[PDB]
Amino acid sequence: AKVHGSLARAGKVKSQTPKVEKTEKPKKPKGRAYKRLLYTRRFVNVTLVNGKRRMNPGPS
Amino acid sequence: SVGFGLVYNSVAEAKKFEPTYRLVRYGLAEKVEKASRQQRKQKKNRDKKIFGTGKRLAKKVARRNAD
Amino acid sequence: GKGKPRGLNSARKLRVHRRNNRWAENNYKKRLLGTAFKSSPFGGSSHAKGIVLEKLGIESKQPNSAIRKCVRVQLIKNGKKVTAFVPNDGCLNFVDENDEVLLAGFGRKGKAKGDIPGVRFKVVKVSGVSLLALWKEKKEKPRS
Amino acid sequence: PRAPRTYSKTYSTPKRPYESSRLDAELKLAGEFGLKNKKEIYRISFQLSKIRRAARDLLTRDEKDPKRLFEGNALIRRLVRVGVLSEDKKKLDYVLALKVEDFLERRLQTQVYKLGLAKSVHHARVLITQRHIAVGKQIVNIPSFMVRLDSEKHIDFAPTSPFGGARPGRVARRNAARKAEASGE
RNA sequence: GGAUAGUGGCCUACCAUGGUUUCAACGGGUAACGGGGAAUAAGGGUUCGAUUCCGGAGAGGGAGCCUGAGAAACGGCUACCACAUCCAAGGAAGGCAGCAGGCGCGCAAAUUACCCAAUCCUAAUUCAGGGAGGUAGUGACAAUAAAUAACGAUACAGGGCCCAUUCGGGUCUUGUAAUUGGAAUGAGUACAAUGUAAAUACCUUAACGAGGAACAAUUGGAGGGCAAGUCUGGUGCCAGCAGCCGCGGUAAUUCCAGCUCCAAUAGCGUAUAUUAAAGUUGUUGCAGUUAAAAAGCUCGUAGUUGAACUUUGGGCCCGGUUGGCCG
RNA sequence: GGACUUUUACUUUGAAAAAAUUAGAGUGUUCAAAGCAGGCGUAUUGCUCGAAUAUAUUAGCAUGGAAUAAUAGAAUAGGACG
Ligand SMILES: [Mg+2]
Ligand SMILES: [Mg+2]
Ligand SMILES: [Mg+2]
Ligand SMILES: [Mg+2]
Ligand SMILES: [Mg+2]
Ligand SMILES: [Mg+2]
Ligand SMILES: [Mg+2]
Ligand SMILES: [Mg+2]
Ligand SMILES: [Mg+2]
Ligand SMILES: [Mg+2]
Ligand SMILES: [Mg+2]
Ligand SMILES: [Mg+2]
Ligand SMILES: [Mg+2]
Ligand SMILES: [Mg+2]
Ligand SMILES: [Mg+2]
Ligand SMILES: [Mg+2]
Ligand SMILES: [Mg+2]
Ligand SMILES: [Mg+2]
Ligand SMILES: [Mg+2]
Ligand SMILES: [Mg+2]
Ligand SMILES: [Mg+2]
Ligand SMILES: [Mg+2]
Ligand SMILES: [Mg+2]
Ligand SMILES: [Mg+2]
Ligand SMILES: [Mg+2]
Ligand SMILES: [Mg+2]
Ligand SMILES: [Mg+2]
Ligand SMILES: [Mg+2]
Ligand SMILES: [Mg+2]
Ligand SMILES: [Mg+2]
Ligand SMILES: [Mg+2]
Ligand SMILES: [Mg+2]
Ligand SMILES: [Mg+2]
Ligand SMILES: [Mg+2]
Ligand SMILES: [Mg+2]
Ligand SMILES: [Mg+2]
Ligand SMILES: [Mg+2]
Repeated sequence: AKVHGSLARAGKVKSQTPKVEKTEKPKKPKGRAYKRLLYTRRFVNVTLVNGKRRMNPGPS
Repeated sequence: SVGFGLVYNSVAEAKKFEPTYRLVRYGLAEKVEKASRQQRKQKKNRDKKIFGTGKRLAKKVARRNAD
Repeated sequence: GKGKPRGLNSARKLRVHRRNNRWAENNYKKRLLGTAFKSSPFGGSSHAKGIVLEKLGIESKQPNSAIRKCVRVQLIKNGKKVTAFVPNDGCLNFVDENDEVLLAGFGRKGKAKGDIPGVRFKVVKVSGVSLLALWKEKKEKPRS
Repeated sequence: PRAPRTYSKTYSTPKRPYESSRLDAELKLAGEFGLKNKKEIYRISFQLSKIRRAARDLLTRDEKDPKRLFEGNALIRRLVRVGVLSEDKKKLDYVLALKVEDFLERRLQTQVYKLGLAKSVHHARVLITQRHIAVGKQIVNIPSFMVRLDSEKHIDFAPTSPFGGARPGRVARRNAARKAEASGE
């Protein structure tokens, strides 16, 4: 195959995606408290059983 | 606090059977300080190049100033 | 019994046959011929640092259709020339021929990776500053 | 030229990395007994697997064998002494059948909670580590301690460290430095 | 016979023609010091050991030798070869695979620091000396323990549940809450004592030291294998992804981001190797009609293998170790 | 002490046997990796448990066994006992 194809576009999309800066957000509990936060979220007060248990449903 | 102790039959008995750094910690021996370890070694090695007393070599090196 | 001598004193025949048939084992063959030392641009090592000659637009294989950004590298310990990939969109702006990159295996036991034809190596660092770091923003490329 | 300081690792790691059923049952243990790692569960399963292994290797021998009796009773008596093995099922065909929660049950994490004193598995965590409750006068800050079935009667708050009564402490005594400084002179 | 401390083709003289080998001699290779051991966990195996102990070999490469109980010594000498230094040009001097440190080489590895206090060693010796060794520095090699929060109050709301003719919220807490509440502790800092040869840290412990601006956890992934979105924006077979299968050519469940989510977590990715998965090296344990594989055929030496039969059967005695019904 | 003995393989037990490593006992390094400690008293002039056990496989040595599998013997009798 060809080897000397163009290089002008090196970085095209990364350099033209609009930068939407991150958003400041509540600090997450780093440690056992997170495993606890997973426990009560997953098993204690379970949110929905709409057929099955969705773990990241946006527009359901 | 769990430690270890010695009690000697006399104070003379201690100042000979005791480590010389413990008598420093107490006061029963003045810390006679000397030049650094790697200074004494260099002194020894410098000393090893002179066969004899040496001050006889100071006379012949006084002849150097003439020539 | 189909072949293998079941006799109680046939150990030599059984050892030697194994010895002989190990050679059909692809890995056993390379390990004893020292192929990594003989062949294989890297001297048998995990990485190898080299120097960039020219920047190549290797065109991907089918059914893909792209231009995969790569650099021809002349390994220091070897002088062997090797064309290696520069991953991660961008990153061909970091290399700048005559530079000193650190190559690494591509993770297919030789065997060029994907649609990239005949590229068995990828860049990990340039100018000693960690391609990944340059990509994000963590480090900056050195003076020259 | 020194005798090599020996070491060993205290945990194993599961082969299937994303077995969802296994992950479920793990979080439950971490959430019940207040752990922070899967390694805190991996460790116990590692310790438990070797214990079974000795038991397995011993059963294959003939009953009342010298090694089997000597080392078998030791294993039984040790597990009993820390309170993991029941008094009746005390002949090592049950130590083969031991499960993870039995070991988790003896951690100073849990006895400190089971016997009041924390009202929460996680309050137990923070109390233990923070120079609070002891065994004798011997303070202990390791949530995994294996309360040994007879040191169970000695899990009280520390002689230091309020909640056992020695002093308020810097955070509380600071308020006593603003109640007597703003109100008085 | 000579030589050695001594055996011996160790060497010499004389004589003889022997010595090894398909049960692989001889030769080649080794990215080869051997071993205790290391990694991988059904077993059988596979792979590795330069390197904490033991043995051997070496001191830039060869050879030679002095001293001596012991060296073919190298921090001893002599010579040559290769290095390489100083000079007044006449000459003289060096051997870090000791401890540090430097250059080179590379993917790849730390201080030109302190002490003989310990462990031991040497001497004429209780003392001196010891870069042996110990101390500290550098140090995410590997290994252990396991902080980044814990508990109330209250504001709607929900599920319990007694009643339900019908207002509902009442006291059992499930917790999501954009106001609150006093509690706790070392990370750090630091009198002091402790530690230490002297210091440093650790273990102790005055005075300080937590509310989101923090004392603010990361590293990968979120189509399948594979745990976690068919969300919004961007690009438009480009840029890039993608171990493997495959994504991207204008509504992208794979790219570039935001959001949210998963996994492991003071750790996590990648590369290379190796082991398991591999009964894809198969002794245990493979396959060979057609998928890879029975020599065209027969003889046949080495090798492996090889029918059945030769004191069986009956009798007496001694004393052991479990287990029973009993104590 | 004298006089002689067909050869072997296998299996049993045992001696000979470094430590660290491994497996493993005892012991609450605050836990644990470790370590080989330590535990008791009259804690004002000592009492005292330890520092196990196992594997150590080919060869060599020692011993019990005599199935399995080899070897040798008396045929031109140049046989066997006395
Ligand atoms: Mg000196
Ligand atoms: Mg072939
Ligand atoms: Mg080219
Ligand atoms: Mg001769
Ligand atoms: Mg001849
Ligand atoms: Mg052969
Ligand atoms: Mg070599
Ligand atoms: Mg080797
Ligand atoms: Mg294999
Ligand atoms: Mg070795
Ligand atoms: Mg080497
Ligand atoms: Mg030598
Ligand atoms: Mg050298
Ligand atoms: Mg020499
Ligand atoms: Mg030297
Ligand atoms: Mg020497
Ligand atoms: Mg050096
Ligand atoms: Mg390194
Ligand atoms: Mg030193
Ligand atoms: Mg932090
Ligand atoms: Mg804060
Ligand atoms: Mg992230
Ligand atoms: Mg995404
Ligand atoms: Mg899934
Ligand atoms: Mg394809
Ligand atoms: Mg659009
Ligand atoms: Mg769109
Ligand atoms: Mg989209
Ligand atoms: Mg991992
Ligand atoms: Mg078999
Ligand atoms: Mg097959
Ligand atoms: Mg065909
Ligand atoms: Mg065929
Ligand atoms: Mg045929
Ligand atoms: Mg033929
Ligand atoms: Mg037969
Ligand atoms: Mg034996």
